[PDB]
Amino acid sequence: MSEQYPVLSGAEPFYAENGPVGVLLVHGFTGTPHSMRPLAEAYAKAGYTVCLPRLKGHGTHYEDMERTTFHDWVASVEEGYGWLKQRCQTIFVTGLSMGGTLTLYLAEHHPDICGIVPINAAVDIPAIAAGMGGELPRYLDSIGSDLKNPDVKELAYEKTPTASLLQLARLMAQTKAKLDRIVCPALIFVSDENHVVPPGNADIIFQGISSTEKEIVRLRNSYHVATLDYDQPMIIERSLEFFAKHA
Ligand SMILES: CCCCCCCCCCCC(=O)OC[C@H](O)CO
Repeated sequence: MSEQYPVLSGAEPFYAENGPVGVLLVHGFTGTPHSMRPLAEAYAKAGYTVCLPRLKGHGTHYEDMERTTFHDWVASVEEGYGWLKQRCQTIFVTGLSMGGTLTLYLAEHHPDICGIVPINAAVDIPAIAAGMGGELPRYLDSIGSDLKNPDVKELAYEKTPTASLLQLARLMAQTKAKLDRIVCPALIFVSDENHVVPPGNADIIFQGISSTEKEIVRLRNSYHVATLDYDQPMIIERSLEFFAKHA
């Protein structure tokens, strides 16, 4: 399958060829590279080779998204991973929300990942589970992003295909079940206040992985879309320190 709608302005992937250490940045469910771009540029400015891919069916139209499965999103991250492998001796992976879910997934299936930085990664959202409750419409209306800062507009679909929620749940289930395969260092960000993903998820992740070096930083001035919120500078700074520590 291939997207039927054109890529939208602002949703372009971002690539930067610099040093031998690479960072893969993964955006979230219904989102676009916009949400991860400031992190990618800061890392690029710091001298890192950077890959920020666009997930299949994202940044085009939600009908494209509707036609995808989580295998497609996984494939989009792998292409980015593969792109960095051609260029880098050392690879870190970071991601927001489902990007974090994809970050964990990637660490579960590659042995050569140097470290991961999941940010509000999703592994258990019981509400999504609803068994499947009653019959939901085909598309759920988005009512805006979970952000503390009101003057940020995040680039994301205005509707969510309910068919994709099932895809999300499965990605989460398989990622959660195989957490013990992650052995690389982990820097885990979690928002104290989060209206999307239960913040007890960070703990499931912290406990589930086999990593010998793992930490949690609780963000106290951000909601769910933390990468664009007030704690962005800390996320960027603390991440850079992680990369240098483990290079
Ligand atoms: C009946 C279902 C209600 C709950 C809907 C679940 C939505 C969770 C989406 C996961 C988040 C995502 O991966 O990225 C977050 C995105 O940037 C939000 O703007």
